[PDB]
Amino acid sequence: LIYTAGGYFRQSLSYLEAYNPSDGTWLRLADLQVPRSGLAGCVVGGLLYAVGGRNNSPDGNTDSSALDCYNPMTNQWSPCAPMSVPRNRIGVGVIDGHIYAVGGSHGCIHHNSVERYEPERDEWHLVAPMLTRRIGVGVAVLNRLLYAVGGFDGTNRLNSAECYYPERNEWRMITAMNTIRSGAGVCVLHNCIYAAGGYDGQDQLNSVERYDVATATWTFVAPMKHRRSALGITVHQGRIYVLGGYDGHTFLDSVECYDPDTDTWSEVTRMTSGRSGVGVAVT
Amino acid sequence: ADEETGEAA
Repeated sequence: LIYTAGGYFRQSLSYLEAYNPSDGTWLRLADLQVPRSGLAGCVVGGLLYAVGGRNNSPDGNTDSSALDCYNPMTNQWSPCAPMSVPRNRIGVGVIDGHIYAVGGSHGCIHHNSVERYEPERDEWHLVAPMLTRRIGVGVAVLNRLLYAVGGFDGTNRLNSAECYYPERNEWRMITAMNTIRSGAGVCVLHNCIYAAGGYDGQDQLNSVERYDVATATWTFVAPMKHRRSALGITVHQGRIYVLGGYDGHTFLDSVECYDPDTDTWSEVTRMTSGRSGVGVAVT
Repeated sequence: ADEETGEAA
């Protein structure tokens, strides 16, 4: 099902709320040990991981270097080794088991650093950093390659995207998106990299566009109904779900669904409560 | 509130 961990509405949240569009409604599960927003969700071996973020509370604002797994049979969280640095507004992209932690911020410092960690040695090792410092970065994996998409460098919000070549441990700039997007929702559907919504420094976005690898072009697809940045995103059996986010005024509970074969974005259902900055994955 | 995430400073 579609799980969402963390988020923010007045303070960082511990929530965990699996959803099933074939079930129709939601389900509440084990709370995160430490509240988190600006985190990323990913599944490795059915094991739902929660990476980086921060706890923005009435008594603090602690950037999280933590990594935490939730076995969905046992319903219990478990602390795994911590990253080299805290990463608020992180991106992550699963790659043959090993988890990739991308960019993010710690205080004033916008990372270009990247580090990996797999469920075996439970260690973090720094790899080549990105060409760009990126927080609010969207991350995707296509043909066993890692794409970092959009984000914010401290001063400029980005339309650029860059690709990590593991066998060479270097980053290469690719064709930029048509739109500057920080805090967008980025995922692979079919074999295109999708990039939905985000913020360009003036306005939240409802536009969506997708990247075709063979032609290296970013085609503009159907836009969503409600502009949103800091949204969750995931693909559930060949369709796209965006959950929550911020539109400059409101913390959204709206969940829209994109149907590719018709190119239409419909609002299937909403969340139990509006929130931004969640981690989303599927297992 | 953060223009992008809405979170407080």
